[PDB]
Amino acid sequence: QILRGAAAAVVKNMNASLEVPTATSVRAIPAKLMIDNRVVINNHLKRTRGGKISFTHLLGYAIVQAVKKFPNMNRHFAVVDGKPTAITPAHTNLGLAIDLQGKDGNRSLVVAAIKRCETMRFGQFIAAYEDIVRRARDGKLTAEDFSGVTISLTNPGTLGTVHSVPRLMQGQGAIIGAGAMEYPAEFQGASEERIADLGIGKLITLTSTYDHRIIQGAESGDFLRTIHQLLLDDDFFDEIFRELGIPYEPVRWRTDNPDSIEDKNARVIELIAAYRNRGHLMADIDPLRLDNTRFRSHPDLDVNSHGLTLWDLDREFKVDGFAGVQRKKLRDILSVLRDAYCRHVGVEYTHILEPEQQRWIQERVETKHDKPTVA
Amino acid sequence: GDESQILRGAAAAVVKNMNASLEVPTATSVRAIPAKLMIDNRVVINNHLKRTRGGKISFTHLLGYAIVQAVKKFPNMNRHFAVVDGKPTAITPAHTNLGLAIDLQGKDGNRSLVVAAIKRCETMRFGQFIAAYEDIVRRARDGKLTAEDFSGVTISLTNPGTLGTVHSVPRLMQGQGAIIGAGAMEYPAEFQGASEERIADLGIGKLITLTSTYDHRIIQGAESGDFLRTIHQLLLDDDFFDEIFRELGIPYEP
Ligand SMILES: [Ca+2]
Repeated sequence: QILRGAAAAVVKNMNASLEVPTATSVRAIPAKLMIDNRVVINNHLKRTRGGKISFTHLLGYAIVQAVKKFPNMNRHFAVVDGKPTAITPAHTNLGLAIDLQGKDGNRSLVVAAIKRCETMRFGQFIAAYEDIVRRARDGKLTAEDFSGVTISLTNPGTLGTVHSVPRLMQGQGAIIGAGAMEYPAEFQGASEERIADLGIGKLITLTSTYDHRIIQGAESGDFLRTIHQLLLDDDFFDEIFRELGIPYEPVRWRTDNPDSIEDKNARVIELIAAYRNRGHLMADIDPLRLDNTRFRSHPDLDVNSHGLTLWDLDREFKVDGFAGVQRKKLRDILSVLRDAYCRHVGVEYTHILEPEQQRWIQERVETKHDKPTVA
Repeated sequence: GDESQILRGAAAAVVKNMNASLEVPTATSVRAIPAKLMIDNRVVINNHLKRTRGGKISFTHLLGYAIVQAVKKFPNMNRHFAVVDGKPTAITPAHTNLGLAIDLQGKDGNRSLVVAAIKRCETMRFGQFIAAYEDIVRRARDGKLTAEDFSGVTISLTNPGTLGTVHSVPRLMQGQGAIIGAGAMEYPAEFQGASEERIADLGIGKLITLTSTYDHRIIQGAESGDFLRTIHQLLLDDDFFDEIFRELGIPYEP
């Protein structure tokens, strides 16, 4: 029997949080949208100025914006002079489960709080998140950071745990348990080609244990619905792409096109030629970004218009000699065309009458060109 | 830190009730039931009722009725723990009064969530049950509920699945033996992206994640686990729908 010392502080907090009558609302959200959008976000950031967006960045941001819609989710129950008074904090401080691997292997799990989140845009939020991350990683966190957690987030889904029912400490209104973003247990045995061909996508089991003294089942149930609406919304990703300097149209949650691969093939062939004819019309060649509508005012380049969805992204199409390969996945086809035409080099080569000249430019444009040497 | 602490008045009653539920040791049994049967049967029920005499059956009508008939099979599900003169005595109520989560949208938008009770459910057929349900609904909607309606809830039912919340782990209040949390009747998250023509061609159906949080001082995991199994047997049974069609004046085979 070893007496607890530093961990005894954690033990007393579990006993203190026992007076809190909690309940838990659980909901599954299809994540196939933010997965396929992260694909573009981290590729575009890597090819321009660095930076990497993780799934928690999007998750925490949606939590913060949903807190604005539901005010009682930030508040926490308290008793002042024998009165049932509920504290309404000025700043919505998102607590994070940051596991600091110590000097002798001691995994010191801390709750760092990103403060003044309600007064932030996607850029300001991820800047304050990465400050709290860079400083926690190098042990430079002040004691003031740990004081002020009004609402928090945990990720038991890191270890593959589908969903959890967390225990809520005093001082908080609710704590969101983000589940395991993955394919369900039954599908784990089938081939990827089988799954994408039917239209089954990965999902996150988002839980929300809340204080039942102040927050009631309807408010917490609607709070999780609101987060679901954001994670599958179009304006949410429109705002995120604007803040990340991405001028291109983000992926939209579209339900599978029930057409055959033969029917879809001629659409994909035609879309390739459409990107070759007017790749320059939707490229980021204006350094001043004066006309922001040039990126969205083109249906001949919009994939959703050509009878295609994010589900068709992983399917093979008989693209006759596109990137040399006679067969290619849709997400590979749209990535070659993005980097070749819609990046910073608009190409008008289709209007030339000599054929070998078009063939020549096609090879020198539709290839993943090597990044120049540091010299 | 620039905060506003408001003293609770009417809501303070709700706060002190959440404290009383702290002494009730609760555990929750969760079970998913394919609802494709009651969905396709509701299709016929509301079409036949519309073409003959009016009336509309909602999914909660069928759900509450099955809860009431399952309570007859398991008696310990209606009972609630109590202490009389320092003795562990369990109350066995005479009438099984099903609690309803009725959200009354008030005068200034104030959604006053009440717990009305359909009484003497054990002595009822499908017709008598839905008549007593619609009386409690029509009167709650127009603020004509007596204080006598709220006193007597022996077993309650909540619907977090209204807002799309897959399943919930509710908090059980004192005076109730068990409270059932009806999940969201829908297709799972993964399938949400595929076409309807794809789904029906394979044979995948909608489902409801029915939860059951109970008082561990009297009810045990096996009884609550079997209670939910019994409800599932009913929601996919043939005689259950045969009885309902008889009570609704539908002569055709369900
Ligand atoms: Ca499943």
